Amino acid sequence: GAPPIMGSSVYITVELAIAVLAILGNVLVCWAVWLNSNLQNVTNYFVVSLAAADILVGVLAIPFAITISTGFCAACHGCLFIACFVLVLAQSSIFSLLAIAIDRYIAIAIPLRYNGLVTGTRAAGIIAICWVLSFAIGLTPMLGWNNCGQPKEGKAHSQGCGEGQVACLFEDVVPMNYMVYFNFFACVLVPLLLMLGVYLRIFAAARRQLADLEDNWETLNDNLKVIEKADNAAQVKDALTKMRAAALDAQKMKDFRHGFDILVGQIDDALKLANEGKVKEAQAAAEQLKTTRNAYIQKYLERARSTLQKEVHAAKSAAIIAGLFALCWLPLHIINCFTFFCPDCSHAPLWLMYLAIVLAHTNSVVNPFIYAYRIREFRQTFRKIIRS
Ligand SMILES: Nc1nc(NCCN2CCN(c3ccc(F)cc3F)CC2)nc2nc(-c3ccco3)nn12
Ligand SMILES: CC(C)CCC[C@@H](C)[C@H]1CC[C@H]2[C@@H]3CC=C4C[C@@H](O)CC[C@]4(C)[C@H]3CC[C@]12C
Ligand SMILES: CC(C)CCC[C@@H](C)[C@H]1CC[C@H]2[C@@H]3CC=C4C[C@@H](O)CC[C@]4(C)[C@H]3CC[C@]12C
Ligand SMILES: CC(C)CCC[C@@H](C)[C@H]1CC[C@H]2[C@@H]3CC=C4C[C@@H](O)CC[C@]4(C)[C@H]3CC[C@]12C
Ligand SMILES: CCCCCCCC/C=C/CCCCCCCC(=O)OC[C@@H](O)CO
Ligand SMILES: CCCCCCCC/C=C/CCCCCCCC(=O)OC[C@@H](O)CO
Ligand SMILES: CCCCCCCC/C=C\CCCCCCCC(=O)O
Ligand SMILES: CCCCCCCC/C=C\CCCCCCCC(=O)O
Ligand code: NA
Repeated sequence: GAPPIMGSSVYITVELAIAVLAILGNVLVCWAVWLNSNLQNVTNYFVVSLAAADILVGVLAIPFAITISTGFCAACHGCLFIACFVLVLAQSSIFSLLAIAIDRYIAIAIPLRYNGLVTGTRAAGIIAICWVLSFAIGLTPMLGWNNCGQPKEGKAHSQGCGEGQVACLFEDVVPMNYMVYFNFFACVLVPLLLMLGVYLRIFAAARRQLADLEDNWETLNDNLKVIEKADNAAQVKDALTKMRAAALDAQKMKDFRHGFDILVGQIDDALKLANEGKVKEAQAAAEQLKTTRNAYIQKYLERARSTLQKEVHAAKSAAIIAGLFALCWLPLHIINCFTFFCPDCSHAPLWLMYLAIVLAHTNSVVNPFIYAYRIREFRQTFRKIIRS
């Protein structure tokens, strides 16, 4: 049995290295949002709240985790706070991640009413409520769902603990049925699955909207061919009626409106000639639509396609952050499931427990890198902060 301080020295050194990187990276995130007005939006307010929780992981949760790894003597309820505060920060991160996904769904599914529905004041109230709810969820053991009524007295005496004290160890004071049923299943797994469903809806909405743009573009070009090779006025009228409904459907900003004003008006001009039985004159009037399509309509199609592809890319970046949260925290949750559900299984070894703990803490480091690599506005703001 090698001296415990040796293995503890590696674990403590790694934890402190994680804490430093978690503080610097996420302070840089908050500093960037504070300085750049282009980064000041509802989505990034939840990013800041997420960054604040990761800052608290380095300032508080990691020192708390180092403290509880020693098994020091402590009053059991004070031990619970040290043990459970990281659950407040993890829960707050989950609420921020869910809000970011929901915010991205509103912007892509109903962009016309997004700005009136999603405001900065309403976001601040949501952030405040989610932090209060995270304290209630994470500190639920302090409300009575704990093992403080059944302390390990033999372990407390062997450590020389005083009266009313226990050896402060995570699995000794925090019930595993809380950790699995309440914290993992209800408060972590279910919101994460809701996040996945929201992201599936986002990408499905983006894919559908892109296909609709290409469908209206095809409908515009197909019916033009129908008009050119029509032999009676009724055929020209049929295609023009479908184009007019498609043109108004694509219309659902001044150069935008003018280009569609010309398009619909030119369709109405040809429709009037078609109803008069003037086939040759209607087809020639419909040929003018090609000038409007090249000069105006195609530019709107490409810009609309460009805006949607940026929303997909922004939603992928946010989904990567949620996926990395799941990847970093799931091993610790899964180990707790083995400890709880399989008492006949040998406990996961010590080195694996602290590997899972370190990995969960590493998640507080990774988000600043995802923003820097995937969001130009952050990366450029990061550069200006560092240079100056
Ligand atoms: N489960 C857990 N533990 C800790 N810290 C204590 C580590 N010791 C756990 C006991 N063990 C052990 C016991 C008997 C053995 F035969 C072998 C062992 F190796 C030593 C090591 N911290 C945590 N945090 C979260 C957590 C936070 C969010 C989700 O889960 N679970 N968790
Ligand atoms: C706002 C920030 C800076 C304040 C940080 C306060 C932290 C460090 C304080 C608040 C409550 C404190 C705990 C309260 C009770 C106990 C029980 C005692 O037997 C050992 C210490 C222990 C476990 C304390 C450790 C430190 C502690 C967690
Ligand atoms: C989310 C992704 C990374 C999957 C994570 C898989 C990890 C967490 C899984 C894969 C294999 C698992 C181990 C397989 C077998 C045992 C032996 C048992 O006596 C205690 C648990 C223990 C030690 C498991 C702990 C959790 C474990 C390490
Ligand atoms: C987010 C994704 C990974 C879904 C989460 C799946 C979790 C809940 C699953 C994956 C593997 C599962 C474990 C696999 C094997 C065992 C051993 C058995 O003796 C008791 C149940 C137990 C311990 C399972 C509990 C639940 C478990 C941890
Ligand atoms: C032991 C005690 C430790 C203290 C833990 C306290 C945890 C609470 C921390 C909360 C940080 C939240 C920061 C989140 C800040 C988000 C920015 C914002 O909301 O502004 C948007 C509006 O201004 C626009 O109108
Ligand atoms: C935009 C800014 C956001 C501001 C965030 C607001 C700060 C949230 C603070 C919440 C405190 C509520 C705590 C309520 C949660 C219950 C747990 C508890 O209080 O246990 C402590 C005692 O049992 C000890 O004996
Ligand atoms: C920027 C502020 C961040 C706070 C830095 C604090 C760093 C201290 C790190 C670890 C504290 C470990 C506490 C040791 C527990 C005592 C061990 C024992 O009593 O047996
Ligand atoms: C851990 C148990 C969770 C607690 C369940 C219920 C606690 C709070 C419930 C809902 C808070 C709703 C927020 C509404 C605040 C008012 C909004 C407004 O002023 O417009
Ligand atoms: Na986090």
